[PDB]
Amino acid sequence: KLPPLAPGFLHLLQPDLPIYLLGLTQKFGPIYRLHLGLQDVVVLNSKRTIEEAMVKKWADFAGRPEPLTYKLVSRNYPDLSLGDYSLLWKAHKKLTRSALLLGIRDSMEPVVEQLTQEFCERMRAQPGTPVAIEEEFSLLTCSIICYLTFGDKIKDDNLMPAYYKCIQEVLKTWSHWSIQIVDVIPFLRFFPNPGLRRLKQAIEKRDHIVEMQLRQHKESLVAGQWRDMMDYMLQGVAQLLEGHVHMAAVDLLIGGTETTANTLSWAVVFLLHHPEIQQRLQEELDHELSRVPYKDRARLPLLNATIAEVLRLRPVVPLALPHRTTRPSSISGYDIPEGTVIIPNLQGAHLDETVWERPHEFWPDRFLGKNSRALAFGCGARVCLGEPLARLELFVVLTRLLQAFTLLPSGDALPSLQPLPHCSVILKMQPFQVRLQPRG
Ligand code: HEM
Ligand SMILES: CC(=O)[C@H]1CC[C@H]2[C@@H]3CCC4=CC(=O)CC[C@]4(C)[C@H]3CC[C@]12C
Repeated sequence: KLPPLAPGFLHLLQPDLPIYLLGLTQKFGPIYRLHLGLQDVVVLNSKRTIEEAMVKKWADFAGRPEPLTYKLVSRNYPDLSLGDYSLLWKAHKKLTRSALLLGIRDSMEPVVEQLTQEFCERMRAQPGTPVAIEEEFSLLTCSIICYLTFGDKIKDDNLMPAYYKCIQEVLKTWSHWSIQIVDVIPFLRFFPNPGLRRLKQAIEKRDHIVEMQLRQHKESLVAGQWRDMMDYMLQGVAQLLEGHVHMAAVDLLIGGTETTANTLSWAVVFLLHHPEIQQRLQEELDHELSRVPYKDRARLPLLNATIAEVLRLRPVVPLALPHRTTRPSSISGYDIPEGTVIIPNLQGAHLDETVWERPHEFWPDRFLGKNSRALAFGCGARVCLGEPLARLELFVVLTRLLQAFTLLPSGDALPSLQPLPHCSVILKMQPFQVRLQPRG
């Protein structure tokens, strides 16, 4: 007995897809089948069902599907984030996980704190002027992941301009409806598509960039020493090959910029709507205090509760990434065949009233480590690779923003909390501007 099948196609065209999927749980329960595109796919809409699949049945769902764009972005192969579950993939992830956790065990804090301070200095240029803060956070987060992957040469040969441009374009093209439409309806591959040709030209570099940096790290590399994440990964390689390192850097770079930047932007808009919270956060910092290190963190309980709420209420990767069943299994008492694609609806799951009371409301006080955790980063074998670095950025950036600045609306009106309807992969807010006034 398979999970119940909701009628229709293509439910993709629904305005707020994760919220549309949540609405279907009323009639069909937390777990059901439906036609996303032309394909039959099962969707999970509660923490209990997601954790049963990903945490309890670890290996059973761990896999990835392989539609055309997965192949197109890694022709030379082989990707981590889109790679299927295998023994070699596990070794792949283990290694890059070690580069983030041990390779930059030190550095990770100082590099983050140095670049956010440059960001704050850059914001002091023209106080009380309308700022495109989306683009500013994007430059900050991209800089951070670049410096940690590639090292000193980035602003030294002054490479952030070109690297930012490239990284932005790669994700911009891939996540567009053209390109993504070939994945859901395979036969449109033979159709003419401006988008695919734009994507191929955007893969050449990123590949030129990552390869140039790969070879530059290989010369000047000292065995036993590591200045960045690439130095680390190169020395754990040569069945894991340098091609694994290449794609691992790509996954770090693209996975690490727009995700943390949009989460930061979400926190901003939420803060703007709740001057009650911003003030309470300004009062908390001024009592600990000249930076408040990540080591402390617990000394600011409402800030961690606020961060957790933004992650809970606006998870930047709302439908995670698609999972593929590796062997015949079950979720919630229903038979789940091998090869079946699974969508963990993370945004919908966080909106469960049974787990979180008054669920559509922004309420940091709810987390004052108080009961029941969200999963903006997912869970199980496919957990976000960059979570530890992500949570550090959110702490350091917002902690250094709230002291030294007061967030004010750009216009006389408030910027909408409503995320734009046709989102692919990343949950983006409507383009807004902010006013930063010194002393907060
Ligand atoms: C707060 C910001 C972030 C959020 C909410 C987030 C969320 C996620 C989610 C939901 C997944 C997929 C989980 C699944 O498939 O079940 C994921 C995967 C991934 N994220 Fe993130 N992420 C963030 C920041 C980052 C950063 C900073 C990096 C790298 C420096 C990164 C790199 C990755 C990679 C490489 C994967 C794929 C891992 C795999 O397939 O096993 N992310 N992220
Ligand atoms: C979680 C997330 O949004 C990130 C993490 C890894 C990222 C992917 C890494 C591999 C990749 C390479 C490309 O050239 C196109 C975009 C993609 C397909 C990336 C899109 C965004 C992803 C899916």
